[PDB]
Amino acid sequence: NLLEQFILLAKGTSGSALTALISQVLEAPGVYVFGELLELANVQELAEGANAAYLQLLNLFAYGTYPDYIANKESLPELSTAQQNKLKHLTIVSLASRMKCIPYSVLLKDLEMRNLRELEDLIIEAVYTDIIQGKLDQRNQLLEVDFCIGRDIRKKDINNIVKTLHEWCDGCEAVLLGIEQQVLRANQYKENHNRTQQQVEAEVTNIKKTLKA
Amino acid sequence: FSFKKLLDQCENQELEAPGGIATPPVYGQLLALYLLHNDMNNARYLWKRIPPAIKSANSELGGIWSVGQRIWQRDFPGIYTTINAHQWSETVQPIMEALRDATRRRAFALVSQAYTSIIADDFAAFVGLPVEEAVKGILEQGWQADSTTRMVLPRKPEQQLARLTDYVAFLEN
Amino acid sequence: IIFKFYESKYASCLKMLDEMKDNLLLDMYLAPHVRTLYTQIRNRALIQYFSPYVSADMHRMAAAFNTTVAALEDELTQLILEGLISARVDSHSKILYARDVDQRSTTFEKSLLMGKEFQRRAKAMMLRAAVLRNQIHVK
Amino acid sequence: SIDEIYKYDKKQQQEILAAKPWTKDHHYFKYCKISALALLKMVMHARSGGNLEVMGLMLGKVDGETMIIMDSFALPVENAQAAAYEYMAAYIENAKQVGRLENAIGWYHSHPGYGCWLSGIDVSTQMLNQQFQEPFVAVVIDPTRTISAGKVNLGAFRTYPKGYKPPDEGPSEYQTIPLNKIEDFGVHCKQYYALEVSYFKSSLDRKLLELLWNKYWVNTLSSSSLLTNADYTTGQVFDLSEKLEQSEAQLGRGSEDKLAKATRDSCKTTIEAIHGLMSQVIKDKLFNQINI
Amino acid sequence: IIRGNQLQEFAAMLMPHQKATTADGSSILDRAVIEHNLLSASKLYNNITFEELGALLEIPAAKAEKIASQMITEGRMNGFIDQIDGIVHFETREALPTWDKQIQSLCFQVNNLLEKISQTAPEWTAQAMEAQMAQ
Amino acid sequence: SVSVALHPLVILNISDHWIRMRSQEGRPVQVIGALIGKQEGRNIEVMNSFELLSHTVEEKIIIDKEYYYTKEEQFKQVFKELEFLGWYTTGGPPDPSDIHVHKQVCEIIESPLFLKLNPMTKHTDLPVSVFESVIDIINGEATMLFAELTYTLATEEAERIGVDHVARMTSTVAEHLIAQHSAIKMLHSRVKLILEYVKASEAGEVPFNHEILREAYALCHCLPVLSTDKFKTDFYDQCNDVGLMAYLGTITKTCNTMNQFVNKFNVLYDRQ
Amino acid sequence: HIEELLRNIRTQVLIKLIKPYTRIHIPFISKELNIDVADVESLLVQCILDNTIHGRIDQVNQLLELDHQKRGGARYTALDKWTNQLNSLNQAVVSKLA
Amino acid sequence: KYTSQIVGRFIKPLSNAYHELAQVYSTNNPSELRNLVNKHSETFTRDNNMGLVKQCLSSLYKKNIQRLTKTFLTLSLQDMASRVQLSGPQEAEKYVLHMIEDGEIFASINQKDGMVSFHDNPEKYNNPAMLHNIDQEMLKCIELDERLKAMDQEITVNPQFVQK
Ligand SMILES: CC(C)n1nc(C(F)F)cc1C(=O)Nc1ccc([C@H]2[C@@H](O)CCCc3cncn32)c(-c2ccccc2)c1
Ligand SMILES: [Zn+2]
Repeated sequence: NLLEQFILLAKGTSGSALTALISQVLEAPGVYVFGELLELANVQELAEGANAAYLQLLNLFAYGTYPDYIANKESLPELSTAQQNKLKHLTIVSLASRMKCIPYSVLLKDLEMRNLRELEDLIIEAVYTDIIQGKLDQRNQLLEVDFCIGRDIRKKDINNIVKTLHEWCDGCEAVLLGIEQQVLRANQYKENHNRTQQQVEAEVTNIKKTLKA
Repeated sequence: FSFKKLLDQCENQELEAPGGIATPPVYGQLLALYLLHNDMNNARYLWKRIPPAIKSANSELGGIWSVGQRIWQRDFPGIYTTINAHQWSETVQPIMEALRDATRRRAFALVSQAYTSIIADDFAAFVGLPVEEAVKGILEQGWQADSTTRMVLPRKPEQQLARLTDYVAFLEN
Repeated sequence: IIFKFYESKYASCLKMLDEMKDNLLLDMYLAPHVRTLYTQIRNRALIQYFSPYVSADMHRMAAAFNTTVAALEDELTQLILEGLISARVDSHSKILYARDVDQRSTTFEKSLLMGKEFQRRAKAMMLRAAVLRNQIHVK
Repeated sequence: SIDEIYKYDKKQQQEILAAKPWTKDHHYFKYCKISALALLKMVMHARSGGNLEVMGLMLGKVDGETMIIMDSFALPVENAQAAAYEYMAAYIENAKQVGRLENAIGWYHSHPGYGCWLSGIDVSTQMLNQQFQEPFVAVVIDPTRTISAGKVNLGAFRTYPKGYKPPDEGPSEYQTIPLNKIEDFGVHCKQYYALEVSYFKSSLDRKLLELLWNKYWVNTLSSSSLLTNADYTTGQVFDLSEKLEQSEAQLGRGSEDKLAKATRDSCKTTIEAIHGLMSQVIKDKLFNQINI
Repeated sequence: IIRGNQLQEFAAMLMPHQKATTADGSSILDRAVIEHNLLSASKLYNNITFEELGALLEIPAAKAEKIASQMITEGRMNGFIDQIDGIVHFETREALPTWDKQIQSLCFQVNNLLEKISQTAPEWTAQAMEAQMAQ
Repeated sequence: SVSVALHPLVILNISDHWIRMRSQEGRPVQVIGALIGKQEGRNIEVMNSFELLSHTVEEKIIIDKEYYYTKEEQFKQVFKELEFLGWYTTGGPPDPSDIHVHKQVCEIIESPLFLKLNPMTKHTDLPVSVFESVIDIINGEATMLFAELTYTLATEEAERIGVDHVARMTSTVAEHLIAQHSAIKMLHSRVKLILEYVKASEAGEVPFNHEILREAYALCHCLPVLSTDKFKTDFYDQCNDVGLMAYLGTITKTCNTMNQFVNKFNVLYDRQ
Repeated sequence: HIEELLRNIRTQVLIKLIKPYTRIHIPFISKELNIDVADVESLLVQCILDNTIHGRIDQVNQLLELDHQKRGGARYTALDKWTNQLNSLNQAVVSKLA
Repeated sequence: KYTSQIVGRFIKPLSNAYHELAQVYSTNNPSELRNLVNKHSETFTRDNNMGLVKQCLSSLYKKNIQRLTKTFLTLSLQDMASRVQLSGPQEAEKYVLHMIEDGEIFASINQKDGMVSFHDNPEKYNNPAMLHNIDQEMLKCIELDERLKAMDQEITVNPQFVQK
């Protein structure tokens, strides 16, 4: 676990070494969720000082997307090629989180790509990195994702989790109630039919016996 | 909904009647409301069964039947010409004015669903608006009105589980 | 004639057939059956012309069969209405398009029609049972 | 001591075989008990067979009026004598030295799509087997109806001796036999009787199945049975239409009341289809209707 | 997908007797790499044009069409070629089986999440709430 | 690293083998067997399993290879497509005896799997564990170790029906809606437990674990499942086809009832 | 017989050619077989008539569509047969009364 | 089939004008139908069912236009008003427009080229509306069968249906 190693090695470091470590973490391949590194008091102390830009960049990588780094580019320090590619991958993940059939136009507008070959190469890179799984449909100009990882969450996002899980539980409860009611109704119908048939047969037998006297 | 209730009340009032014959105002309201709801058969039979004395006494029934006859032949210019030729005092005015809007919507839907290229003059005649008004009206709809040739191109416009359980319980007895 | 019919050469085959028809009309056992036979033969060629094609230009068809486009259109309509040609004529551009039927929609339509007819028959039979039980007749 | 059924004593089996009570009575064996493993082995073998018939043997023992089946193995059959008996002897010799002490108690074969019954050939085979090697039982499995009805279709039969005429006493539950196998089911229906079938499992098997259900419910919740059997329903509809034609022909004139039998078959097929649909409706309600 | 540069370095590190080439050309390693690239691209795309397939295999589009047709003919791949549209279509991935597979994956996620919660934090929520739900 | 799929029939085979040997010999005894199945690309799928014969010399297990080859020919006579995959045994964690037996087995197949069942367990998880052999160099010596693989359960309809019938062991709508109830109950239980843990983390009763909450967020984002238009078209196709089948069945039943009524009416209200 | 031999090899090559495609241009086949478009169309017509090539020629745009798209149409045939039998059966049952 | 023999022996001969009318309305020819209707005017107006025959005359043209859709895919208005005998492109256009409005036909009119295109696609059976229609029809059949079963049970207990 690369993030565990970076947390362990950043126990007491602060200042320029902290910024170098943040740059290394952002550029390090394979690590795509920075939530353990963000919660450190040592990291959070960067707000007061001349290194607030690095903390803002870390927040952008953890929660933001690439378009956020189109209007807030002057403030943050310059990004290398690996950092920009990682930000594009995370933007693809963010897009796939909310919709499971991403049009090519949305990706071209978000990731700032010129032609379709570059965009498809980036999507293939993301698939190989195994952060998303999916297929590319060129005829319909779509990317159909079957599975994407979950990114970092703030303290104001757990409410959505509890709301969705509550809705799912209510749906399951309603399904169970409906199944039980239908089972009861079917059993009642069968019993009523059998009872009616037996009464008809008893009446027929009584009438037949009476006529034989 | 406000017209169907009035139609039902008029029908019941005519049916009860002081001896079969109803008053001319309810006759005119019934005829116009039959024209509204596209009940051409019912309107024709109502005109057939209206007493000739009432037709002679009240001359508005003639105009209402003229409008109905233009509707019966599907003559949209005739419908629009004959609608704006008579009036009453708040008895047929709302229904005769909703007739125009109903005919407008009907003609617009027919043009949309039955044509792929219709001349501007024919479209204006079907709707009743002037030609320039007819062309300029279809702007948000995007009907691709042409110039020179003046061609308008119309644009083409739970309980399930209980039901299944009932079906099975029927089949299996 | 037989070889040209087999080898999909219909202009020459029909020309030779029409050339020899006049001589064949003087026969004793074949003359009464000539005309009918000829029609049959011609019809075969038509369904044998459109068999490989999914959309055929009617000018080439008319040139092949030595007729005008209008007569070919009339013959094709007569064949489509009843015969073995399952096609539709696009007379704006004079093209014969092969028609592919939809099985699912056809089965749905036929099943719904059968259900409606069965319900009508059942209601009629219940009324018939009521009148028979009540002994209603005109004498 | 649920595992006591797994303990095998040879002395008692020799004593029972030498003191055969089944040679006096004829309706002696009326209970069949099958292990869980044996039943699963038969079901998997029959399913792997496909649309064809697969046959194998059945090892086990006897206990009073009970036929106990413990294991099974599949005969090659690409064959009556020769190859089949060579395989049987070789497999028994191989399996006797690893812990499998029981000997053959029956033979099983599949009847894919036409019920669980014994044909004329099966009755002759069972008569031949019971003539020489006794006791014996014939288990017939329908691997296709098992999927369609969600119920294991299995039947253990035993054949009456030639010349014996039992006096009626046949419940004979209704079986939807196809049209081309109705005549074969009619001539040979009173030459055999069915044994009531029960199943058993050990304690470790019970614990393992209980622990397996904690993760095996996913496959139940994502079955979608409406697609796994789409040719079987088509064949059923074809047979039902033929039966309807025959019942109509009977109506035009004038089995007994063939219309009732055709109606029963139609009801069975339709109910299976509706069950398959309501499962998917439940899945759609659970998973797709959580639209956020 | 093996790109051009990787194969370039691999050929750089190969010794000359390893590079077996036919007299007419058509290096065995290059052809095998092209076949591997096309098979691996069959698992990312639902369908692909000839121009993009030739740009991704780095071969002329006509050669890409020829190789794809040859590969489909011998049964190496599953797919078909629409020449007028210039599109090669791979496996279809129908709707209802996809729905079943997605349901299975979602339930797998639920099971794995419960396993991780129960094995990384016993007592606490896990067993207390299990018992409380049982009670 | 391969991906392994398991069939419940293999687990039943192993458990039955253990029970038989323990009951016969009078005390629990470790068993050793073999597995067969099919491998497609890099995905292994274990289908069946047959017992194997072995001996103990000094303190080591020696596998009888002649008997193994005899049984291999025997099973190849029937299951042509199935192939040897590895071996199985019963016990706890892997031990050097398992290493010795795996070294013996590797002479038969290049890369066998190693399945271990734990018949005496206390936890609430399936005790089946799957390992593969990895060779390594330590202090200049060539040793081998076991790397565990994650296994799933194979999906077969007949297998599912049989396992369900075995696990339960004792109208038609009521019978059908009992298999669905037992699975929706587990799904609801799991979702409720996850929701309670998430609510406890939100209000604060347990340490804030980021991994669990990120997995929960992904799980919440996974819904709805397949809300595309083509899926809806296919779903309505299925619904309409089943509706037509139900309509035809209803018509057949009504025709039969009509025939019965006509017969009774002709018997009563006629003379023929 | 050189003409017959040439036709045989051309037919075999065309049959092998059309194997993977779904819709294929006729000028493409003309380029591959080294014959003009008219002879390619004649060869295709002969092959389709002889039930050798399973496809149809689109003449207006000069292409060949191969019939590779098939589905489970037996269910609808079974439903049609069931419907016809039900129709006749209900007719007979109703006609039984009077 | 259960019809009495009076209609097939005695009632039919008196209705001889209407069988001639059907026979002419068996071969698509509006002129012949008009000639026959005008010839038998007294008979059709004596029985007071005049105006139900003019409906047959006006429906012959609709039947011909519908039969045109079974063969053609795009027909000129002048060409259409020559196989159905409508005497002019304008009358054919108004006939097609009225037919489209009433839902009898599935067609579109192109006044630019003066053509009429035939579509013939009522509905694909992939929507919940057809599901609702099927459910309603099945409910009607279920009620029908329930009534039939009630009548049979009421006839089973009859003492007269116990001695035979
Ligand atoms: C126990 C077996 C080996 N056996 N012992 C003796 C006796 F001669 F000793 C005799 C036998 C013996 O082969 N019986 C038999 C008979 C018929 C069939 C097939 C046969 O009709 C053709 C197929 C149709 C069918 C439907 N139902 C049985 N069949 C089979 C059989 C069953 C499954 C797979 C292959 C063959 C076995
Ligand atoms: Zn058999």
